[PDB]
Amino acid sequence: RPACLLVASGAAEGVSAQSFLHCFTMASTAFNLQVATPGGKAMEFVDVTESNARWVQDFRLKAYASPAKLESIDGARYHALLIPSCPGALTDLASSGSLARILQHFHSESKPICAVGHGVAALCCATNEDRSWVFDSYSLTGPSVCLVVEDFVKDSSASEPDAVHVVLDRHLVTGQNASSTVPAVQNLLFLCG
Repeated sequence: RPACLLVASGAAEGVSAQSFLHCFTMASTAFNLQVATPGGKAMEFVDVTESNARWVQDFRLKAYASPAKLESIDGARYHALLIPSCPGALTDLASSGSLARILQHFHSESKPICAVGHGVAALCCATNEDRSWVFDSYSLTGPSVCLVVEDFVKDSSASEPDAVHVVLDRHLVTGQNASSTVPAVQNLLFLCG
């Protein structure tokens, strides 16, 4: 089993609960999984409901519910990176210089990156020295429905609001929205097979 880095938000209404549930359970079946967030701050679950409540009540009680400090992580230790749909991504992650260094590693070694829905915003942090995005020539999907970054969701793609829409370009896999979480990471799992 290889290792996979699951980065999420620590921010206020940060991470979508169903997206995360699928990322964690699905990726844990194939990887030694490691949750990481800025500052190591515990995640705040949006969209918690009667269907997933038991699971998150159990998750909060598990030893690895505590994230590692994203700033303290060596990107080289992991073969895959997975960002669930995280509404808080745009305060936490889309401005994280730590994530931009880990992403620059992953893109340089062409390692599998998977980002779903709002988590796709987290990819805007990866500015090269020339202030260009490292995912210049890449084609991606993500939410336009919802702000420090507006130009990169604009010019550097979208289908329908709640429909599963997943795009695989080389080694970058993007889900457009929370709904697309399950096929997205299955593509991730396909890349690592």
